[PDB]
Amino acid sequence: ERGWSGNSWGGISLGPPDPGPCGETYEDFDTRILEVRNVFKSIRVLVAVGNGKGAAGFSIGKATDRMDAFRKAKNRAVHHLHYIERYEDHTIFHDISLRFKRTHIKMKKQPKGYGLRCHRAIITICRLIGIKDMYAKVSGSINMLSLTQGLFRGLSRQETHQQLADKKGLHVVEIREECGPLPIVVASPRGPLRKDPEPEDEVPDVKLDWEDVKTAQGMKRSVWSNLKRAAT
Amino acid sequence: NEDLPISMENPYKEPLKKCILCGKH
Amino acid sequence: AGSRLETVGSIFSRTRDLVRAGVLKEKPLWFDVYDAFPPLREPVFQRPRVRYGKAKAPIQDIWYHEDRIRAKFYSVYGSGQRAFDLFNPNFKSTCQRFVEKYTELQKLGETDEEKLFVETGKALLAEGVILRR
Amino acid sequence: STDFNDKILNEPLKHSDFFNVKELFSVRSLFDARVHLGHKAGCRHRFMEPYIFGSRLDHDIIDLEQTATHLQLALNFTAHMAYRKGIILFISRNRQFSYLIENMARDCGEYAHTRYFRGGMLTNARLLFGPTVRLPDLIIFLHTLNNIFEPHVAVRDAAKMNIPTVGIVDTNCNPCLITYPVPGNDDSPLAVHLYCRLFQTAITRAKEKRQQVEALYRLQ
Amino acid sequence: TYTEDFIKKQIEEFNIGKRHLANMMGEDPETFTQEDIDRAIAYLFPSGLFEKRARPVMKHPEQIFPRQRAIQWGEDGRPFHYLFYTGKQSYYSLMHDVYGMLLNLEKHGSR
Amino acid sequence: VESFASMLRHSPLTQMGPAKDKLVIGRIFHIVENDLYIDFGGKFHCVCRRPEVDGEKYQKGTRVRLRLLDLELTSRFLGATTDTTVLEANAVLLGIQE
Amino acid sequence: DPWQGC
Ligand code: FES
Ligand SMILES: [Mg+2]
Ligand SMILES: [Mg+2]
Repeated sequence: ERGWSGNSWGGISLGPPDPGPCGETYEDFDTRILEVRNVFKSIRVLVAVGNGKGAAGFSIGKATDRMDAFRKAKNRAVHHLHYIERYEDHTIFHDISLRFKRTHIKMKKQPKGYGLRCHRAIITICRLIGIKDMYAKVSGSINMLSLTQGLFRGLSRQETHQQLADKKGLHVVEIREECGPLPIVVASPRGPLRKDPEPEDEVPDVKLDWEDVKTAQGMKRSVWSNLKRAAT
Repeated sequence: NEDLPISMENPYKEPLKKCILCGKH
Repeated sequence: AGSRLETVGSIFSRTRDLVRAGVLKEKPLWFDVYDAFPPLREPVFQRPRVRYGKAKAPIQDIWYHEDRIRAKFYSVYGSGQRAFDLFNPNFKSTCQRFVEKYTELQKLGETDEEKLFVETGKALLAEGVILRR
Repeated sequence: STDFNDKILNEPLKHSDFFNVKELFSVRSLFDARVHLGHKAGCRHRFMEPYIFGSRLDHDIIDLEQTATHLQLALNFTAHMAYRKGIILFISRNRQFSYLIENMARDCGEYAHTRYFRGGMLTNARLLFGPTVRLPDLIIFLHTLNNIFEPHVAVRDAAKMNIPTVGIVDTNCNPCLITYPVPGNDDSPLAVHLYCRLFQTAITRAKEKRQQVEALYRLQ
Repeated sequence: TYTEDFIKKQIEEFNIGKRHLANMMGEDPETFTQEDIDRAIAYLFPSGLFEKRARPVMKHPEQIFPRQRAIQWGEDGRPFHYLFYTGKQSYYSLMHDVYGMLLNLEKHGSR
Repeated sequence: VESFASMLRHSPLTQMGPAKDKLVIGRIFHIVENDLYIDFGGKFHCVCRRPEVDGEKYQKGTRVRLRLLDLELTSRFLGATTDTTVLEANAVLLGIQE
Repeated sequence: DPWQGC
């Protein structure tokens, strides 16, 4: 099978990581190449690994021979695993906007069946992590290493519903249109419940993104958005 | 509890020395 | 082995997440003890910062009322020719005796700084301590 | 083995103070040992400010009420780890106390490393010791700073290896990555001798308690 | 690399050979010594090679194989020496002893 | 039960006030040739030279009179965000405590 | 060096 293009290394699977000297096996982990570059000669590879259940990592390997670089990057990646929290094991807990160096990433939580409508590298990393429904927009400089670092930082720094409930000491109640006015309590604080309600902010002072509002009002006119694409 | 510290200006400060001609015309 | 990202979360969160995810077969020996008796703060890496502008440390200077009295003493009678013995937990300097007498007269008398000072000096001479101005 | 575990390893975790470490010290004892004396206000580290009672004539005073709670937690953890037969490694680069710390580690049947810390001892232990070496289950820093007033590399290395750490942190030290920091004076010999005494006593009592519990379980 | 089982078999082989050599030379096996082994091997396998090592030799296997590979921890994994994690337990233990003796004395041709 | 605040308030070191030009009693606890390490009850010891007069009397455990100058010697140098400490007190050795 | 040997 080919990668993102016929002649591109990106997206190609490297198989499971080798059994580590620690004595652990990593047969449930899958590896994907994110970048292969010539260093002037040697080879620098950026790879990502993940078991599809929230544990995922990335690493750089440098070597004269490409396969040695693959092995080094993979083995080092398996020992630097992030754990990524997933809402219902299919998506993220909330929208995440981040900037790593000059790269900007805007990620949006999406319902089931939405798919991975993201940068191709983000699609690969999300498949490794286990996220199945998400939207992502990358802006600024598209640098693969910065993209990976920012993605992992933002995904590792998300607040779960239980964490929010414990922080605020209040029930986190979910409202779904397909479920009518039924209130679904998704998280309750382990400690006592506050009896004072949250301030009913008449108008919140939130930082809105012009693209999202433009899309909402129908002023976005891109011929490239919402294009039919293969299942991801 | 009475033994907590209280807020005050540093009492162990020597008042600024007056020059030999201070107060003289 | 566990994750070597010492700047992401703490050892407890990393180990717990790897244990639930199935990466680690067994909990380390310390995990149960940590869970039963956690520290007051979760040991998360934080980068120290330099304060700028009007930001100031909240550390107060430790001052007492008697310090004022002490100042006057050390400014009038000077440092006592007797030596401090800080090893004795109940050491009483000449200044401390002066402070105690000052507070005693103040609680049994009026509040006039100079009058209290001179009366206290007179008394301490009465008990018989030398006080060279 | 389920009965063995439930009665030996899980039972101590159900009690607040199973080894009675609260009676090993008091605020009066810590005051007598000069544990409250810190460095100048200029050498202060930001993250140590919540533990500082105040500055007495530009000299930081450590709050011993907080030291009591932190030391209680640290001693309880150390006792529990000694009960489980975990490897305990003391670390200190203060040469004034190297001999004392090595003697104390030898006495309580634990390990010491008061010498130059070679790079990779923990993160590359497998090459430097062997493929089957067992790393410490707990590391106790009596001095967290090296002789350049920079953090001991072992703090970050043990954080990388997911090894819990206890640490005596003075006002100029960085307590962020120490699992169980104990604010206290790490310079005066009285304070360091007190710390060594307390940790030795806790480890010895925990080991004797473990042997007693196992003997009783075998008998009944 | 020499496994401990290999060395064990070498030891038992050497003991059997020792008793055999005592048999051949007519000496009492119980009192048969390493110097006797050397003399008997010199007699039975004469060799004038100038290299002393090159002659035939029958040594106890520990003399032959490098047996410096002593284990520093038990089955539980706990190291035996309290200075094990220094990596130079012998040298630092010796330094510790010397420093302790110097402390005691303070309280109180050849190369 | 006595709280830490009371202990600090009634501590002799607190009672002393400023440490400049205060007479204190120190105890010799270590000697290196002509160098005496003296503890006077502060955080740090002070390192003094053996006086040329009656220098034999200055032995370990000896009580000496000191005139304090600074409890801890620190200083900020150029391009530094934190003071550098020598981990030592400044004191002047006066003589033996009779 | 007062702690020579440590
Ligand atoms: S203070 Fe300047 S003349 Fe008086
Ligand atoms: Mg093609
Ligand atoms: Mg210090």
